[PDB]
Order: sequence, then structure tokens, then C-alpha cells
Amino acid sequence: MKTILSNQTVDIPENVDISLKGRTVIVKGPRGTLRRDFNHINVELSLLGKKKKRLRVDKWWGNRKELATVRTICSHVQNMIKGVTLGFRYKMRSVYAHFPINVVIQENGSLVEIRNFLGEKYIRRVRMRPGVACSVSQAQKDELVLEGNDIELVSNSAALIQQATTVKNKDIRKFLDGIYVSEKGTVQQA
Amino acid sequence: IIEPSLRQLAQKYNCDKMICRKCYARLHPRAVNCRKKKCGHTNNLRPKKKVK
Amino acid sequence: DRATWKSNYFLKIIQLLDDYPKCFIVGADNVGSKQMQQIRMSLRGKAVVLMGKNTMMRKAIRGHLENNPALEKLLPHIRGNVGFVFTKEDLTEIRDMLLANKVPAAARAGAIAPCEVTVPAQNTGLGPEKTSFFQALGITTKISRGTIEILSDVQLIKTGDKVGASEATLLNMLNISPFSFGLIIQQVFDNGSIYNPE
Amino acid sequence: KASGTLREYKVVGRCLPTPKCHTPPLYRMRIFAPNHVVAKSRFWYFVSQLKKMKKSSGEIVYCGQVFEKSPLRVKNFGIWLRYDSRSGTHNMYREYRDLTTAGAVTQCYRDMGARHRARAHSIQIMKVEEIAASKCRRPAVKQFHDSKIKFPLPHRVLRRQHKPRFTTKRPNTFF
Amino acid sequence: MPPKFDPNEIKVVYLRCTGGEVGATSALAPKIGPLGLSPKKVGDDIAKKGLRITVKLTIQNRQAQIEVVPSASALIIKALPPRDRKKQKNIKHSGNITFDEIVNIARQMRHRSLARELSGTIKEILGTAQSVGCNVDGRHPHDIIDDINSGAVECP
RNA sequence: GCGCCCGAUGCCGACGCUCAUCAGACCCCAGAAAAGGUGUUGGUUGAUAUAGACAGCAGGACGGUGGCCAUGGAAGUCGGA
Ligand SMILES: [Zn+2]
Repeated sequence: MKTILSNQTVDIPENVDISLKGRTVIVKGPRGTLRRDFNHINVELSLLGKKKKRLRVDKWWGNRKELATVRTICSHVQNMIKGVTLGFRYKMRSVYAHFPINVVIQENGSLVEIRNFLGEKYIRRVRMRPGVACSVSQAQKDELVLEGNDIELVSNSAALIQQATTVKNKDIRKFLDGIYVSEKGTVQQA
Repeated sequence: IIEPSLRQLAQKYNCDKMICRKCYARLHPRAVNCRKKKCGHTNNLRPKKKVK
Repeated sequence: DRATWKSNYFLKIIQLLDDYPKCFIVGADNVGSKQMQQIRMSLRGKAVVLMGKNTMMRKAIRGHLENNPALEKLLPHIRGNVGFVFTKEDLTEIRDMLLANKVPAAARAGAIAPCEVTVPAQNTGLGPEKTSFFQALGITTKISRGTIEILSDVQLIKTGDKVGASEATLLNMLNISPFSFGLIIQQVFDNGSIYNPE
Repeated sequence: KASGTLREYKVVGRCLPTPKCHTPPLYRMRIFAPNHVVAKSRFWYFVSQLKKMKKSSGEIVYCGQVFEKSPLRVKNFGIWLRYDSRSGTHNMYREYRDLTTAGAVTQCYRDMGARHRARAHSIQIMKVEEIAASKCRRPAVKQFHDSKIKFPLPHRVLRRQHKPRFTTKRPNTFF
Repeated sequence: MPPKFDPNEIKVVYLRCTGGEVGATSALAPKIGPLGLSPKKVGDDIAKKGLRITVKLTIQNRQAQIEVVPSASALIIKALPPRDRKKQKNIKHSGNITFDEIVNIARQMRHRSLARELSGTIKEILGTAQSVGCNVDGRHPHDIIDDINSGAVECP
């Protein structure tokens, strides 16, 4: 096939700033700065407009499995914008039946200690991703609050903590105890 | 204790799944073709047995 | 439906528009199954109701057929679902006989709350369900007179309330929603001039 | 067969005039063959396929190409093909876009052999017609009538084994 | 209400039956007795057909129920003709009994019908809702969609 | 047959197909099937589309209605003609 052209455009909020040297896109706004270098995506990232209204991803002469990438890069940089302008926050509630999950944050920003799991005397020190602040909340009885800017980072750490607390050689249809990502969110809201 | 909210959230991560009858792989309930390649991306599947 | 119902009712709507010297635009963006009939009872005493599945659609090409001057103040009345009523009465009469039942617009799965309305301390007409459809809101409940009654004086209906079918249940039950638009009498065509009925 | 660049010959034939009737009618075919000997033979193939005549009982009255009408006008052809596919005959309607009808048919043969791996001895063309943009139908062709088209040379690379095997710099694969 | 039966404001729509049945409801007169609080004597006073129970109707007097009359021609049609239970005849009859001059009563006491016009449409729901005997036939009549236009057996 | 072994493409070679955590690569000839794949293309046929068709939004998920009326309980009742 080789479709001659496919395009996508993001309308950048003025309150942000974007620099580029080739595929490396760096986004600096209120909450900080992020980088991401898209090598082997092979597209044209262009920035147009007074007050840099719009960004344009263009894929030339692509095949089907290759036009697939354009909106992926759109969504990636979109979530980057969401982080830099708002910041991502994840919330975790730990289900338990007879062994109240005892989660504390051994060091301030990361290194979550988990213990009293199902009766296991096995402590865990789950190492949160760099650039991610963990914070056990208090308005909800059993609540982890993960915060950061790169949704990749916060969500990766999130699934890591969830998966690190699971049963072995047990029925997961009745035994359920453990932590889970519950309600995907941001820092501040419109 | 398994209060109703924690229950019907945990059973989202651990009960509602779709399984490839030839390769035994957990798939999200939307899935129609197994995401593996040793079963052969087959179409037939089954829902996860609901617990007693 | 198919193109068949389209072809018939395109001419049918202009039939009634030509005949009834008073056209009325009422909205069908959000009207539930019972919120429909509780209005449709009093809509028609010497009258007709005809909302649009192809009738209002025909105007999208009527606009260049020129039956009356100033139907381009009812075709630019297209945004949001609207159908029509037709009577021979006044239009203040028509406004008040779509309010002798006070249509509480009902909604689809995944609705949206646009506005704010302070909670009614006594229920506004409940359907068959529990006191869970009360304490999931935040209004305590007691058993009382033939009116199922609630009890709280705080605002938990907020501009920004996350709506869904889980609330459209209680919307077809209690029947008041934050939404606003529906069966209204404001848009009355008698030979080409628009006023402010309210 | 062994296609080079097809040239669109035209052939007219008949059965020999038997004493029963002074002369049978005359038949015209439009046949794509790289040389007119193969044109003649494939004409006999088609004729024996359709009506009961063979070169034994027929003589080839006329045999020569049709020079292309306006070979400087870009024209997009719809081509009605019928081939055989290792499991049964398939009808098929492909589409191409070129200058000379012969070029269109040679493109059809090449891309049938590639995109469908059916040899050139199992393809028998019915029609090739230049048709307008409102009758062209596959999207691959459809994307090439725009009053303005622009697309860069995305990733351009050329020969440097004649230019030295052992150079001291490295190629630029931008412009 | 479904487990508890709070005093309903009568916009609600719910079953009205069980003039005696102890399958698993555990009562005779109301379906609001066990699930609520009420005696069982107005029900047997009503029990003062034809091998059945009486399909009830239920209203709320701010705490309680008073046995209501069948409020449409639909159930008065079941007051005429196999009145034996488990009949069940498509539908309860073939039409050998006068539905004709009795249906006109129910176009005035129907304070409940919605979306009905000048009586040429009032008659629609109130002659179509009941589904007993084809008015006289073994049909399933669709000549009374709108109950004064295409004609019936009741009217000219 | 022509990257090197190995003489021959060190041609501007032309149009395409394909990603293989066992790729594939030339008569006799030394790797196998029935059955599957929303892997990726080509094609046949049938449905619908600006009068917006398709997903995600304004509907709509019952108002008559216990309407027939099974009472084997069932405005849904399944197992109610
Ligand atoms: Zn599988």
C-alpha cells in the first residue's frame, strides 16, 4: 500500500514550552521538565504557530503497521503534556481478609516496606521508580498515593508494587489479599 | 475482611478473564484472539471459571 | 429507519407544518421513558406531537425549499435534539401545558452533570428501589408517610457530579437530573416572526 | 511464456473458405504478446478455446500492433483478469496506472506474479479499459489525482561501489 | 422497597396479585403483609374465581392498603365463557360474550393513561391493553391499533 | 551460474511479497500433513454512507401494566398455553 502521507497535530497550551533537536522532544512547564528521545520512530516532528500553537507529526510513505505509530507518538507526547502541566497520581487500596496489610514508607520518597501479608513474616522493600514520590494517605483507611510526572514511571512503579504482592500455589479466585492500582489520576484538576 | 468495594475491585484483577483453551493464558474479557504465538493466535477461548 | 420512512415522513412533517398555523419546537435530547409519557399525556388534547427521527432531519434540505419565510430561525435550531408539537391554542397555554407536569429530563448511560441543584430534603417521587439510592447520595432516610422520605440538608449535588447509568437508574426513579434541555415551548412559528414567550 | 515488455498486437482470422459457403466471417482479437509470432499462437489458443477452429483449419488474416493513442497522457486502467490458483480458477479485477496500455498490462503480469504467484501461462486477460477517476476503485490507485501533490524523497540512498569501495568519508542519506 | 416495602408514592409500578398463595411468600391476602406490617382481614372480607385467586390492586393510605376496584375495562372483561382455572385457551375464550357496550365505561375512570388524544385515541390503550378474546374471533386483531379508525366488532 | 570460497553483475538492474526467540534459498534430491491466525497483503460477494453511515456523546434500558392472568408462585420469570 504505502500511504503517501499521514499526519497528526497537537494544540499546545501556551503555558508550556517545547524544544527539539531532531526527534528529542523536551517539554518544560510549571511542574518541571521532561525529555523523551524518539529514535526508531522515524517521523517528522514539526512545531508551528505564534505562541507555538500546534505540533505536527508527519509520516511519509508508510505502510499500515507503520502509520499505526503516528497516533501512538501523539498520545505519548500528550501524556507528557498532561504530566508537565498537571502531574500524574495513582491511588492504591490493599485488600485484606484476616491479615491487615502493613505498608509503611521506609525512606521518605521511595523504598516502600510491606509486611504482614497473609501471615508471611517476609518483609519487602519495593523500590519505587526514580522521580516518584510515594505517600500513604490518611483520608482513606488503606491508601497509597503515588505521584510523579512521567505516567510511564508512575504506572510502572504502580504495577510493580501490585504484582510484587501476590500468592504462590493458592487460589486467586478466593485468596485475594494484596495491593492494587485502583483509580488512575492526576495532581491538580481543571 | 473482604468488603464489597475491595472485593469487586480485586475480582476485576483476578476473576474476570478470558482464557485460550489451547495455551492457558489469561486475557482481558474483550479479547477474541489469544495474544500468544505458540497456540497460534487462535480464536476459540473460554471465560474464567467463576468460583463457588 | 430505512429510506422509506424517511421519504414518507419528510412530506408528513411539512404536511403538519403547513396545516397547523402554530409550530412548536420541543427538545428530545434527554427525555426518559416515563418522563416522556408524563408529558405526552397532556401534550395532546386538540393537538399533535411529532418529534424527529426523519421529520426534523428533512428541514436540513427544506431550508432551500422556502415554504415560509424565517424557517431559517428554526433550522439553525438544529443543535441538540428537537422535534415538534402542533396546536391551535396560544403559546403561553402551550408553555404551561408542558409545565403542568414539569418534565424532569432523564438520561442515557454515561450522562453528564452541567449544573447545580440543591438537594430536595423530601423526595421528588421515587421508583421501586432501596434506601441505598438515598445513602449512596448522602441523604439519611426514615420510614414515614405514603411519601418515601429522606433526611439531609447539605449539597451533594455538585456541578461536576460524575453521572452514569448507575445514576440514570435513580433518575428514572426519583426523576430530577442536573441536565437542562428537553420538551420546552419557546419556539412558536405563526407566519414568520420570533418573540420571547418567557 | 516469457514476458519482456508486452506489445498490444491485434489479430484477425477466419476458417479457410470451404466450398459449402464462400467465406466465413472474420474475427478480431486484441492480444498482448512480446512478438507477433507469439501473438499468432495465442490467438489460436483463444480461438480454439471459444469456437471450434484451429490453425489447421484457419489462416491469420491480419497481425500487427496498435500503436498507442497519445502515449504522453497519463492514464489509469482497470483490468479484468481471470487466472488459475492451485485450487480453482478465480476471476479478479485489478487496477493499474501508467502511460501505454501495454505498460499497464505488463505491470499487471509482473504484480500478479509477485503479489499472487501465478505464472504468466495461466493468466488470460479479458478487458483493459482506460476509465475516469469516478470509476477507478482501488485506493492505491485512487490516491493519485490531486491538482497539487507533494511528498519528499523520504530516505534516499544510491550506489557507491563504483564510486570507491574504500572512501575516507561517509555517505549522507539526507539529500 | 423490593426487600422492605416502604410506603410507595403511587407513581411506582409493582405487582398486585396473590389473593392466596403460600408457595414461598408466606401470606394469603397481601404481598405487603409479611414484607411489611398489616393484618389479613380485609383480604378475606374481599374473599367474601372461578377456580383461582383475584388479581389484586394495591394503594397506599400512608401506612396501609385498601383493596382497590379493577380500574379499567381490562380486568372487568374477566368478570363475564370458561372461568375455570388453567384456561388458557388463546386467550381465555374465543369471543362469545359482549365486550361491546361495556368497554365505554373505562374511558372516564382512567386517570392513569398517558399519551392519549381526543377519545379516538383514549379508546386505543383502553381497548388494546386487554388481550382476552379477539373481541370475537380466533384472531390476534390488528384492526384496533387506533381504536376508532380501521373498525372492530364493537362499533359500526 | 556471476557477495567470498569461485571465472562471472563491482549493472543505476525493474515491479512487487515477508519478520521468522527452529526464517527462506532451485528437476531426480534427501524440512511433513489435516486443521487454524482481526500476522500482512492482495482479490470475490453481500450489506450503509453528509439526508453522518461506523466507535466513543443528547436519547432510548419502560409510562398504560397484574396487560393477558399461568396462580406449578413470575408489570421480566424463567419451567406462564
Ligand atoms: Zn493462546
